[PDB]
Amino acid sequence: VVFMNASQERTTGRQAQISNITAAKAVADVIRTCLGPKAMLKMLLDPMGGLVLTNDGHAILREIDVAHPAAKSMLELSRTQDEEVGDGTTTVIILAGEILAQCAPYLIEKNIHPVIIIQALKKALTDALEVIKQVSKPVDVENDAAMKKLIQASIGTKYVIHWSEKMCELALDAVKTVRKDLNFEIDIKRYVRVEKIPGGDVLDSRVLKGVLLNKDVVHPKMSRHIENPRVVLLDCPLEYKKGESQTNIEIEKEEDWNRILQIEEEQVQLMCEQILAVRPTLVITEKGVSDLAQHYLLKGGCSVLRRVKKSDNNRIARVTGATIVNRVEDLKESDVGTNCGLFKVEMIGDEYFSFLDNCGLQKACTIMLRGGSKDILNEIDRNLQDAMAVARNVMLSPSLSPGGGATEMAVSVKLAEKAKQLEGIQQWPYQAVADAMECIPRTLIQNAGGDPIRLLSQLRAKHAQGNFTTGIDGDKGKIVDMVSYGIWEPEVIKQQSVKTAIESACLLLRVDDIVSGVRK
Amino acid sequence: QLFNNSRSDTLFLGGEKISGDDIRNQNVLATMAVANVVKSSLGPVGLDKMLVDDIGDFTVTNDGATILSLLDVQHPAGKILVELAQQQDREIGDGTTSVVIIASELLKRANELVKNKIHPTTIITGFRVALREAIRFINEVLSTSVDTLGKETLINIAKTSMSSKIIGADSDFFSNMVVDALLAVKTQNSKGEIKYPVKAVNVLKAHGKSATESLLVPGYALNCTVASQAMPKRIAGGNVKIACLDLNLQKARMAMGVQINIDDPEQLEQIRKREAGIVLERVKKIIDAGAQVVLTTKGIDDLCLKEFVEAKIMGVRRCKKEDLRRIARATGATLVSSMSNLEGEETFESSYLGLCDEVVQAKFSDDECILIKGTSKHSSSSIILRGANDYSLDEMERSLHDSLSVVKRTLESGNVVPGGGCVEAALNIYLDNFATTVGSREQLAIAEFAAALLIIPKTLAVNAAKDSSELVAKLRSYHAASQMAKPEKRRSYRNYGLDLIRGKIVDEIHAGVLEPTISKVKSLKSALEACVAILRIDTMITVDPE
Amino acid sequence: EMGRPFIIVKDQGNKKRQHGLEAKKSHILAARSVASIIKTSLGPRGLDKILISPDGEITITNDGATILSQMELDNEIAKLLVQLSKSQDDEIGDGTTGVVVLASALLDQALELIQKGIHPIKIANGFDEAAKLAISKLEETCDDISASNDELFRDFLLRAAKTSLGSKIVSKDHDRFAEMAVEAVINVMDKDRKDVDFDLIKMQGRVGGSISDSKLINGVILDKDFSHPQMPKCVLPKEGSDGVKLAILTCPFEPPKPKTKHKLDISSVEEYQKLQTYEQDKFKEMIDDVKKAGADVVICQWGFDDEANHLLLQNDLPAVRWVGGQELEHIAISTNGRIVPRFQDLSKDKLGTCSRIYEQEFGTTKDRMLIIEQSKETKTVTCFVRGSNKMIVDEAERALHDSLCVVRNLVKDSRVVYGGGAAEVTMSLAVSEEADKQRGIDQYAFRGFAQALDTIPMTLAENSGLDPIGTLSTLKSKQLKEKISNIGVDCLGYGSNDMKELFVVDPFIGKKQQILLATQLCRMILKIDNVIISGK
Amino acid sequence: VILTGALLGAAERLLNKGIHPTIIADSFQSAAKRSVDILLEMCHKVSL
Amino acid sequence: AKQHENRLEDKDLSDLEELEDDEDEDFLEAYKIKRLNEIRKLQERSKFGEVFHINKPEYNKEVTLASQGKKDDGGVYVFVHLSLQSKLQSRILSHLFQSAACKFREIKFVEIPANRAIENYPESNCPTLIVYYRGEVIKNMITLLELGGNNSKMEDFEDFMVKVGAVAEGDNRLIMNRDDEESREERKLHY
Ligand SMILES: Nc1ncnc2c1ncn2[C@@H]1O[C@H](COP(=O)(O)OP(=O)(O)O)[C@@H](O)[C@H]1O
Ligand SMILES: Nc1ncnc2c1ncn2[C@@H]1O[C@H](COP(=O)(O)OP(=O)(O)O)[C@@H](O)[C@H]1O
Ligand SMILES: Nc1ncnc2c1ncn2[C@@H]1O[C@H](COP(=O)(O)OP(=O)(O)O)[C@@H](O)[C@H]1O
Ligand SMILES: [Mg+2]
Ligand SMILES: [Mg+2]
Ligand SMILES: [Mg+2]
Repeated sequence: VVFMNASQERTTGRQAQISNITAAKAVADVIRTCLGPKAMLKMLLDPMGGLVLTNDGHAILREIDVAHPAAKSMLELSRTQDEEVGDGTTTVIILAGEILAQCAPYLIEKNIHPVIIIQALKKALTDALEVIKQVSKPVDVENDAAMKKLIQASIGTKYVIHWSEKMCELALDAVKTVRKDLNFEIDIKRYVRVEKIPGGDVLDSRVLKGVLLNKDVVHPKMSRHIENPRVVLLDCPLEYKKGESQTNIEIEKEEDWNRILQIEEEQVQLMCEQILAVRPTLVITEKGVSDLAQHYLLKGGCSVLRRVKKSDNNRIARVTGATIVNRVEDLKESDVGTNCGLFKVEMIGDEYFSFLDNCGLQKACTIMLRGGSKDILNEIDRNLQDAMAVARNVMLSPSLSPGGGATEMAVSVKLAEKAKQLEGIQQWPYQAVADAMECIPRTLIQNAGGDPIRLLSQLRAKHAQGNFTTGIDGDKGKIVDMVSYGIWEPEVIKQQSVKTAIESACLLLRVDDIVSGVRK
Repeated sequence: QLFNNSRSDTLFLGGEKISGDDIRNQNVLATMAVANVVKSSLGPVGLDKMLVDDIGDFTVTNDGATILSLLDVQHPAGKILVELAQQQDREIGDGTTSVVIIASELLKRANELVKNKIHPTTIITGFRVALREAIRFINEVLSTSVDTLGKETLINIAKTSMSSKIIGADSDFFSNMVVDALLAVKTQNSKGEIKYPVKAVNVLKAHGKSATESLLVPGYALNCTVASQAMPKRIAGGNVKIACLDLNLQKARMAMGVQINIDDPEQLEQIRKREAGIVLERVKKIIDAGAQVVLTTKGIDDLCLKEFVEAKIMGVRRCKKEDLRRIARATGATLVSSMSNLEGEETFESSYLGLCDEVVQAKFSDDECILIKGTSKHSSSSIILRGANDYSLDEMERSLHDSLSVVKRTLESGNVVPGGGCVEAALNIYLDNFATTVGSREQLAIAEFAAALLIIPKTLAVNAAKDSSELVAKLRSYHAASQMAKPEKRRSYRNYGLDLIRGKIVDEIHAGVLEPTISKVKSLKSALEACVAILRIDTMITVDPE
Repeated sequence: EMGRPFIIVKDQGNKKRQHGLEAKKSHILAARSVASIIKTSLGPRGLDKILISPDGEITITNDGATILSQMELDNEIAKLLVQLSKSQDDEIGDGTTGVVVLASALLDQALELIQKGIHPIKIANGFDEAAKLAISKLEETCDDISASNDELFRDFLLRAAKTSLGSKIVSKDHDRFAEMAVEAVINVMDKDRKDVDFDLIKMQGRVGGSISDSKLINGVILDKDFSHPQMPKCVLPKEGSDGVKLAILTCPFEPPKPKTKHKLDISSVEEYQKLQTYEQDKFKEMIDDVKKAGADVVICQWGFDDEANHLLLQNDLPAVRWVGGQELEHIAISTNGRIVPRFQDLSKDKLGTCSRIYEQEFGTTKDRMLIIEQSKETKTVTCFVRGSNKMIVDEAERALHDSLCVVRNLVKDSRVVYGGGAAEVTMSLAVSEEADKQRGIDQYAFRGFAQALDTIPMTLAENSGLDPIGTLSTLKSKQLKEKISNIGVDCLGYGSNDMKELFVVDPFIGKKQQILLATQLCRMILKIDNVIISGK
Repeated sequence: VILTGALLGAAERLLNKGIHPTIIADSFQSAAKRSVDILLEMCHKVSL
Repeated sequence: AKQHENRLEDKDLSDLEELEDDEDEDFLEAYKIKRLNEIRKLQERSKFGEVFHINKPEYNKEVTLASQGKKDDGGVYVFVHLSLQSKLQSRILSHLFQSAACKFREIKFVEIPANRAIENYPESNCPTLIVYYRGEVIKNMITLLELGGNNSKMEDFEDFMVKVGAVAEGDNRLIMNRDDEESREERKLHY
């Protein structure tokens, strides 16, 4: 006579909120030192055994299973921030924790209702987007020299700041290739390929506009160096396709069995003759290839590569402009790809690699990263994802804002001036939003090794004079303006941070009871 | 309660036997045990809850419809309130939290009447005469839907359904969204009767900017991915034709139990060709019709994708049945299960194709959605909700889905009444004077029925963490003068309720909160029919499983 | 519950409860389970029952108290019936079996009235008014026997003695047990025929012999032999003397020593020889004291050593050892002697007097049991009951004990009533007559008690094998035809429902005690609503 | 189901009164057969 | 752990003085006051010390009732001896009562003839040793074949008193624990 198979007992009242807010503080503590240029690294032991060395916020949270359900709302914010932008994931977690940490002693102390706080955060969020729009400014998007320092901003936290001169050119040429004209920048990360090659040196690299395949030719007579290749994409297998009808043959005469295998040879003969109707030089197929079909293609020099993935065939199509056609009858000269060149197979003892290069504005490329271990290849690969993620927003919108705690301090100073001017019941939680933006500058200072009490005290008086571009240096900890150094980020990262931080606080502040035992 | 009773003393039953007022008390505690989780979720001051499935997965929910459905209760007296929450979600779509609290208090307040040796048959009769007297009073106190020169109604109706949600602060922005959505997806049936199909609009689980910047689509949005990446994503120009197919387009075998058998091996390749050719003849005539966009319920094989990529046709696989009826209804096309006609020949006519102005595929946080806008024959609408994660959007999805049902009822029935416990407090003053007229034992039943109705405005103040008796006493004072209004408007002291954000009694018409009267009607009958089901039980017979 | 452990009383899950109508059905059926045991036992045609104790010993009894006493029960309702039979057994000693079937008869008739919806207090008040009304009527109709002389008063004890012996085994030799039971009270009685002392007559059984060998002897039973059996077994008195001059002593034959621990120090050989002289002179002075006192038989409480055997044998003085203090209380009252503490206070006036002392074997090797007999009437009678089995002689003890208790009730003046089912039916028809004008709400309450009293005649009809309806119809019609109310159910088959003819008599105090304990317990059981019982 | 238990309660006390069960059984069949004839006189006919 | 407990537990009031120089005063004097109080309780309980030769009437007077003692459940063990001068083991057991009485003054030692003990007792079953405590019989012991018979010694009798709960195991008066001074002298030299 329990009346409930799912937590007949209840944890209600204020104790559930202590468990919620304290859990929201704990997820921020394990990544508090993961901000700024002097940030440390972390290691995670997954149960499968694949280790990873990460400092980005999204990779930390997704590989950590958490038993607390209220904490999991904080775990998913970096997932939301990752798929939306792909940069600034760590700031969303600590900012959401400071909002929840600062709003903690109001239900305990003041006994102010949560729904009044919900109204306070929306007006603060409305004013937060207003002052961020005032602090932001436009810049020229076509200046390649200007784009290098903006990509260098997010790279400065990561390990590859030492190769920032190479990484900016590596990412700037790649994002411009997939870019096209038509939200005015409809290019997508899915078209950009990044193949991880263990070994080599990271200094030696280049942006090759092509599709890097990880297999060898099927027959040894084929020439591995073609001057003017002609790409033709196919979905049909060169093998004999088995019918799904399960056809059985009643053989009575003696010549029927010999004629069937001759029709098998005649079908592959007629099928290969239609490939040579447009005389290609390079053929690609996503299915198997019989040994019978290899001989007939030697006379034409049609290099074949088999078991190619479905996504790689689409990437081959956009580079060379070839159309994917299943049947072999519909091959035309327009179907054959053109404007391709520099087909060469470099011999490496691990695996065989084949390059491609060009001479329907959609394009693609393959960034070949060289390193020392597979785990740091994932680090540099994730930095490439962060390298192009910061570049999309400056190309999408020309708007741009400073960073390094200066833009967050400008929100706190403007809110603090109007917080005393409001003079109402909602002004108490309205002040918590102004105090919540101080964690980021503080975090940066603390990691740098400075004394945050006096560095931030003069920073308050500095911003009171009427300037906004004054930040905090990460190495030595000056109050120097960021115009000299060049720390600048897009506006979309800070907009998504304050929006996701406010929207996450509204989700978690309106919880009073915790239950379990449902087993859906 | 105290101890367990004797197990089948000279009765010889395999299960348990219990009788008397003990099980009647257990039903009261059973209805109160399941109602306590619904107490804190009532009104705008209520807070949400989360249910953990012991697998890491959790879901945030405010309404008691799906909360009690997820809470697996084994006591059968509590199952009726579980089904009552599911019943009220189907017909009305709002007030699932209120019927559980009202039904529990009617049983709780009637528990005192049981030990007074008042029979339950007399108690429910006193409740039922109070019910039909309350329905007529609700039919008298209802107001018209004009109220001014302009409409000024549907924006206020959304605030009542949108209250007590995570996006209640953003209800000012979403109020214009829901009224513009349901006015676009209207239809015509029964020779002049207008209907509003709930769930016809597409609620997408998007992630990004915020709930405030949620863009209302002027048209339907299909949630599906493109087949191939080499296809054109954006199709401009007016009069874009929409083809809605459902037949099997991938290469399939012969009839369900036949066997292909042939003696001559010369025609073995020809039968293979025509099986590959007969499926392409269907794609050939669609290109002759010139359909820019084609949608299919079943899959799409690569043999068909080459023709769409060449002719620049947008082929989309993995559509669902319920969606394509709304695409054909909105774009003006007709659902095509197979290509045939009354004649023996097989062909395709251009009349089967729809029309729309623009079709664009958009991607936002790993969510590809085909935005179809500008339907010529009939309009459509979709709402792209944006938030933190999928589990937070489930509360927003239920918040929007309940909002459509409330705005559906105020248009189907223009009669409305104010919120804030106005009618719940007005019926008490009406029933107290009626309780004295009837005389005999039903006075206590009608009186305690009226006392149970006050729990709705009381719970608004208890959850607000404020003084409740002062607000109830002031609400009692104004409603007490309404019956003694002395007509000759100057009929004041009516249509008032609680204002929780400020803690005062003001006019609900000016505050901008209303609710349809039909929700009050069905909630009272369904709450009393559930109360009749629990009161009439005397003894339980629980048989153990074999 | 609200999830927390909702516990109030210690050991919550062990104990249970029971309320409503189901609590009552557990009570009435529990009484019917005990009533079926007693219903087939009551009356002269009853049957005994074997009660096996945990220690393996058995007792063949057909008395309700001894049955219920040795019965291991769990239900509390039967445990109150165990004490009700024990209550009737301790004070009156008659009707134990009745107070169970009669209380169950009130409970069985109360079950039908609970179905009608009568409150239990109105049921209990109805039996209280009906019980006093029946006692007030039966006190008027019974006749007094004090006007008759002593010769006829002895016959009234024989009427009740044969009534009490019968229905028990010991119903063969019952004509002699009636004379033996009456002869025991003729010796032990007050001159005013009032407040006789029952403690003077103790029960004593002997395993052996047959029932015919039992006889009357006025004396004490000791389970021991004389000291050093070389003397003759049967000692006789002198030629001219008042008696054997019995002597009793609570001092062992030894030198006088302090009661406190002592240390007699002998520091010289001359003092050591005086200790030898002191040792011998005390035994010499001791036997000279009892010699000059004229005692023949000596009774010692705390025994003595072997030195006094030869001194007592030469002077022709039998003696015993290890006589318990309870037996000396019985010896002094029987022989009318005073127990001297020591030899210095020894005088001829304190010695008792009895006829003769002798011992027999009763068989081969069992034990030598001492026998004493008086030559005249004394204030002590010890029944000498024999038996072929240990269960026979054990049942004969409690059977004869109830016989003396029934005669003890008749010692009280003006308490006689003719039983045999006549007392039940004569109290039943008047209660139904009162209900006809005292209807009220309690009209069915009087009818229940009227029908409950008649069950004991119907119980006698079942054991005798006669038709119950024809029996009660004839008795009820005969009581309405004639106001003579001494006709009852005769089951022993001598013909004649009349009864004074059949020499049967019950005590009046015993019969009114039946409905009192039955009604007083029924008032208690009907008050119970909640039944809380804990696990063992 | 209530009249059956009531007649069994009537037969409960009658078993103690030295009456055979078959005589008790036949008495109810004769009494029930007479009960039908009494109600046939009391019941009133109605129209179609 | 036991090394700290052996300083106080394994030393009497006479042996605790040896640790006056090594151990702390407050640590040592705190336990000496405890052991001194225990010694005072045994002196108050020493209401006996010689064989109580009783008569049969007194058998209740001094045995069963005495075993109740204070009835603080101040029980007292009462060893009764059904003596018989003819048997060999009886005079042996009588000597053990005299020796044990001088040592264990809190335990009451009682003796009585077997002929004056039980009505016609079997002489073959003599000597008999009964142990009363709070009115209840703790041990009804049979002739001394269990305790060696004719070769019974004082060490075997003291071991029996420990089994019935009359004397503690680690009592300094028992010969098993009361090591000779020459034994402890050799241990200190070879240490
Ligand atoms: N050398 C530096 N001096 C000042 N500020 C820095 C420096 N390096 C990084 N920052 C600040 O730290 C932030 C780190 O951003 P990033 O590492 O891309 O994501 P996250 O903020 O989630 O760690 C930047 O927004 C930038 O303003
Ligand atoms: N702004 C408001 N002011 C006063 N009362 C309100 C307000 N919004 C809702 N209510 C009250 O809350 C009650 C139930 O609200 P409802 O929207 O059904 O909650 P839920 O969406 O959780 O079911 C209504 O009866 C109404 O009177
Ligand atoms: N010889 C007899 N003749 C007629 N009736 C007898 C005889 N002996 C006993 N009775 C009746 O039997 C009834 C039950 O007596 P019984 O049960 O034997 O005594 P108790 O209840 O003391 O054991 C009494 O009411 C008594 O009148
Ligand atoms: Mg970053
Ligand atoms: Mg609602
Ligand atoms: Mg009798």
